[PDB]
Amino acid sequence: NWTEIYPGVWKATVGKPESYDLLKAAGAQPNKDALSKTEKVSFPFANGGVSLEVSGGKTYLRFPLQKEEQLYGFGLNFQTVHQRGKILELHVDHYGGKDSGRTHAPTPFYVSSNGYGVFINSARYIKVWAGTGVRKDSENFPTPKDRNTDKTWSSRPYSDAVEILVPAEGVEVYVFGGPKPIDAVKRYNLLNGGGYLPPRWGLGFTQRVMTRYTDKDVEKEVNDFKEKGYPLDFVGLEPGWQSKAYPGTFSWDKSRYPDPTSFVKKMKDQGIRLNLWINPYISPDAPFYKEIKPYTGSHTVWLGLVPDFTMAEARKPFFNQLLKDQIERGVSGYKIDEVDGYDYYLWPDAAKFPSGLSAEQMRQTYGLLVQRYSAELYKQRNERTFGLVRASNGGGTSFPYVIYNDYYNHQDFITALINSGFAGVLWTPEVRASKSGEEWLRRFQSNVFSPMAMINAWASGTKPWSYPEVEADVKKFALLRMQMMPYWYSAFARYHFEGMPPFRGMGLESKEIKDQYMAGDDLLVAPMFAGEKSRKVVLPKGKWYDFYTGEYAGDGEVLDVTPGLDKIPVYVRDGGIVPMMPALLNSPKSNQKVDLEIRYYGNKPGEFKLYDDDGETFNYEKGDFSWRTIRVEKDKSGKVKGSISAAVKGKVNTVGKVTFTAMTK
Amino acid sequence: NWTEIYPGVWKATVGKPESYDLLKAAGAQPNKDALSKTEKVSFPFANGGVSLEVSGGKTYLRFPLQKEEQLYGFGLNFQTVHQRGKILELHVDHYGGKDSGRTHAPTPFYVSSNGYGVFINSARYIKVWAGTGVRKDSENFPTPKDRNTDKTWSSRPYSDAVEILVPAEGVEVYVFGGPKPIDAVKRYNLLNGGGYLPPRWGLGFTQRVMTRYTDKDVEKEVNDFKEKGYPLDFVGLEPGWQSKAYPGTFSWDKSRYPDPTSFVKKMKDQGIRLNLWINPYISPDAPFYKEIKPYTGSHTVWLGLVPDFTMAEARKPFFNQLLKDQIERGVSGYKIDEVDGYDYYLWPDAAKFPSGLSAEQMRQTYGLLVQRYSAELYKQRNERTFGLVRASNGGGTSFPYVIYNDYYNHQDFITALINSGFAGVLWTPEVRASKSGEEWLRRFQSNVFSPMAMINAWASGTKPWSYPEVEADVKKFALLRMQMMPYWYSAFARYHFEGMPPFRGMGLESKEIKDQYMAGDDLLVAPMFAGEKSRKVVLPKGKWYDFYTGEYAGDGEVLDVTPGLDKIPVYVRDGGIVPMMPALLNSPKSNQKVDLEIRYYGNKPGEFKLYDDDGETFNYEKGDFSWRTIRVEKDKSGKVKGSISAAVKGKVNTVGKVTFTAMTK
Ligand SMILES: OC[C@H]1O[C@@H](O)[C@H](O)[C@@H](O)[C@H]1O
Ligand SMILES: OC[C@H]1O[C@@H](O)[C@H](O)[C@@H](O)[C@H]1O
Repeated sequence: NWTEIYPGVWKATVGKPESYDLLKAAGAQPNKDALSKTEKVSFPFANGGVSLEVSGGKTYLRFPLQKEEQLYGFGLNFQTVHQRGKILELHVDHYGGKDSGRTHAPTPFYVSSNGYGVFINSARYIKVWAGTGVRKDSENFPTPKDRNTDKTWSSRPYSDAVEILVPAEGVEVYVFGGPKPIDAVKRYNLLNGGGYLPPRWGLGFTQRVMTRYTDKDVEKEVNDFKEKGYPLDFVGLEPGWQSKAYPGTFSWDKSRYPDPTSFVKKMKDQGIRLNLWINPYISPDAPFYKEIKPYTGSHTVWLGLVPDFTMAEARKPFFNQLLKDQIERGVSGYKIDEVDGYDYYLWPDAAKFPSGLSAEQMRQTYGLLVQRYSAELYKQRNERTFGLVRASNGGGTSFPYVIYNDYYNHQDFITALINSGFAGVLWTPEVRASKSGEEWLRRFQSNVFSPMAMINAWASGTKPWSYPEVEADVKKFALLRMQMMPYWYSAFARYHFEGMPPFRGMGLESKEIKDQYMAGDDLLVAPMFAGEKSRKVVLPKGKWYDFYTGEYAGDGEVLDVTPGLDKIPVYVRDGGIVPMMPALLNSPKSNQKVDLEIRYYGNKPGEFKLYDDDGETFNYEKGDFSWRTIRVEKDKSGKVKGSISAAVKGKVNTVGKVTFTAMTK
Repeated sequence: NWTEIYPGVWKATVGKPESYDLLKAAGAQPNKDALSKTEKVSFPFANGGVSLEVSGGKTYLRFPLQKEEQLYGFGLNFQTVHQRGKILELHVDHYGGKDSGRTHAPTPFYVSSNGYGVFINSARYIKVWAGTGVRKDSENFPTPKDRNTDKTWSSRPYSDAVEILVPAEGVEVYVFGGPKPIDAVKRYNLLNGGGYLPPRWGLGFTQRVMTRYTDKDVEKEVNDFKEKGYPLDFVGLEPGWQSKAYPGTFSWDKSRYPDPTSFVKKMKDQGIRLNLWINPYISPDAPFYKEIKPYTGSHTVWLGLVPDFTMAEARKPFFNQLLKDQIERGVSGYKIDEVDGYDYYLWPDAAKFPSGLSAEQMRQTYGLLVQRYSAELYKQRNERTFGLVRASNGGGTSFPYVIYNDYYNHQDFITALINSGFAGVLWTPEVRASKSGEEWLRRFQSNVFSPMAMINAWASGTKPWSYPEVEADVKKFALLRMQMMPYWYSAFARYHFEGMPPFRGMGLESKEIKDQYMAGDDLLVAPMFAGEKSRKVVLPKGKWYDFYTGEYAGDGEVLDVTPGLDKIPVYVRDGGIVPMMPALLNSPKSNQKVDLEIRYYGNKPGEFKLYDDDGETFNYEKGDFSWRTIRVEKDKSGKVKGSISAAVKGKVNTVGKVTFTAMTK
């Protein structure tokens, strides 16, 4: 039976579900308030064809499909966006070069073009046949043909269902109503708690430095950023901050970091936060080793113990060490590495954990656990965090982490960014190295139109200016990222409050689009790749305007575009609005007013909801935030006319002078 | 507890095993007689380290490894021979281009270089970590190192066990003693019933013809073989013999085969047997469709019903039709196609079968079932068969079928032939098409040193002579195949009686050898590949002689060989013997005496056991067979001296005049 638990959200419990699952692993709390405000809509499967069965130790699910229905999701795929006709086993792993279901966030959630979604709340590995099976008792069984004589004989005849096998005696399933595909995604995300509300400093630029950097090396890099006029909010430290790595001590190396408290404070006094690399695997020389040992798995990763983070006895020593030795010195956050795979690095499924949780369910949720309990340390102190994680899953929407990996195909990086929007996670196509200045700038351009603007120089030692043929353009895109901070922050506020993914695929207001994405509500981004002079851009219905010049670009048509090296193709919807702050080098503080230039595109009257609060604490949870409504139009003479709603009494107000600019002459 | 059930064979039952498994699926009967004659040997795991555990619904197995122990097996792999350090999920499938465990015969049997083997008797998909897991409580846990400072830090530290996960509440495990790796393989094979004893006609040449051939077309091809002087024993008919294919009617097409009884008889009267392509998927127009329908799975393959061959009610209509419409007309055997995969063609694991058998266990054993019940039809009539099958598994050693596939990488074809010897199945690297005459001859050369000498022209329409630059050499290798018939037949007799795989890897009397194999007891085959002028050949200790000239080649060393296009590198052990019959075009009948030239290589006194019987019935089961012992030496003057043991009273005797030839001048 399907219990309508929120508007457009239904829940069925099939058989006897396991006591551990994805939502429970994450400790994911629904945002009831936001959910209650969504439209009531009808059950998406109104005409039967749904079958939920327990048998032979497993749970068999079947959901119907109509002809010309297309599917999206099944997690963080890198080479496919359309999922109908695919066969997958959803299984946490480092991405392996093919979309098989093995990936960093193999979210068991899919979305239909008909405007609904389905989430399977199991922490097991899950098999999916997304319209490949052909059933003899199907209402749509194609007529059998003779391959010997009939030219129309087809190797892939019509399949009318999504079939899913969960290896357990039952499962919780959730179905999400529409009417549009994005509505289903938003409800799914809100069931997960909505997206995290990042700190403003998390949307600034981050530089990760080489593994071997000393505190002195870091101080110098910071000084070079300032001297050269490049923005920077947080520096990423790689494994050499620890006295041992692989496996880890979780303590500052005495030689590379003699005085941690002093170093963390100096960087902070200069506006620079720190984010620390960890993997969660415990060295014998870690100060809590003996205490944690009984609460660790049978198998090690890089010879380090694997904590069973489902046990308080493992959590307390691990997270206490992070709290006391780093967070309390001022460390802003973490990069939770290598909680994904490969199978030959992580523990095998044959491993045993002291809680009794299967190693399979541990593999599926390890990332979720480390995100969960690390984030909680920051929430307890009324401070936001923002960091990186190499694995996540269903249940992880609300965590303050962005996914990254060691793969590097640029096209595929963009495709993953698209799919991140169907998967309830954030993904950054990071910049590390490049053969050429061209590739370096192309990668930097797409990166600044993503959740996290980052160069990860852990091995490369690169900086934004390392490629001199393109350094001036790289600088421009770095400063653009800062200038766009109010646009991104408002987008992330929609992620938190309404569950709206800030980066997502097209047609989420015919053929597969793998290389364009929406970035916030107003911008269509169409990246260039190295070696290309031009590309096609498919524009949805409605008028679009050039992001740079403001000129009319097109409407419901395909463009051939030759942008030059200095531009990433970006197009703004009619009436679209991008609030721009000044090109600050550091994110603004909560007590700081910032002027805004409201760049308004096209001729349709536009409306933007600018989010404002202190940008660093959880005070917004008590209602200390505002949405400032901005409206812009051209008057009868063609001159820009704009308004902003008034600041609200008693609320934080960081909006300075506001000027309006009609970008379309 | 380990019950020693035969000499060098032990059985443990862990937990509660499933009532269906591989041995039961195959109906595999042990050859007690042959097994009782093997040496008693000690239990291979004498020092502990074995763990058999049931937990969380699954069976966890761990077997210890010593340092420098190497592993072989885990089924029919195409790119790897050494299996230590590999991670696999054993899963029946068409080979996918990588050794992941997905393959045609994913036999859950492995062999150690220390001289033992292990077989996991489950029809589930099975996970294997062959010395990749590193356990914290291991006796051999490497010392944790610091990757920040230590150059010796290793990403793959020492693992001391094979770990296997079976998804069931228990399992039967079998362990096989040594002392040598081949001894373990032989016992495994004998537990399965030994290899099938093929008919002599099955070791002749087979031509499969284009799908669209009519009976007239086949008659003509047969006449061309005879006219051109090429050998032929059986012709393969492809899907057009059926009135419908994909899915199938299992009845002769009225238009292409008007008079089946007459056609089958004409071909037979000319010495030519027929082997018929089937897949087991049922057309609505098949004459037994209505009867079988309730005993078929929920899902179809190419819109054909999938019989549950575990039910007598499915077996009877299916196999009765084959019996009455084909076997009783004289059809010699079948090619059981497309019982492997891919996942998007075969039924999904979510399918349901009317017997209640999981679709997983069905996938794992479907090939075994169709081999089993088809072979039985022939045994009931006291006639041997020999054919082809695209899937098999543990339990399938005794079946009269050779595996083939639609992959075509030549190197990998040879590697699969090597691995076939560790996997309890036969594999043929078939010939279909080639870009060049060179490739065509190279492929033909390796093929005639394999279980089945075959061109499969189902799509290509090729014949042995299709490439005129190499046609004379192709002919020579075809006639060689016939001349070598007594050598091959004796090798296959060892397969049946002693479990000795007729094709196998090296070191089965340091580094991985993927491109050489032993063919019978005496011949080391080292194939050339197209584009190569020369290759290395690693010779084991002991003297070796050139197969063609008889000259000394080497001893415990590596050769660089430039054979020419007209030769496949083959080397004969010291004292090795190849009995040669004449270059007949058709296999000899049971009532026929055949002269033999005994080609003796080197100088060590040699001994060969020539197997002899009627070559077509199961009378050998009643004791109507003989082993004729042949001994050859050079006398003090350097002249060949040979003997053959006397024919046995009352037994079939096909040996004619016997002459001896010392190949090494
Ligand atoms: O060794 C440090 C590196 O470790 C990798 O696992 C990670 O993906 C890299 O981004 C970097 O952190
Ligand atoms: O359609 C006929 C063909 O079918 C394939 O599945 C098979 O591998 C080929 O060898 C040939 O039999």
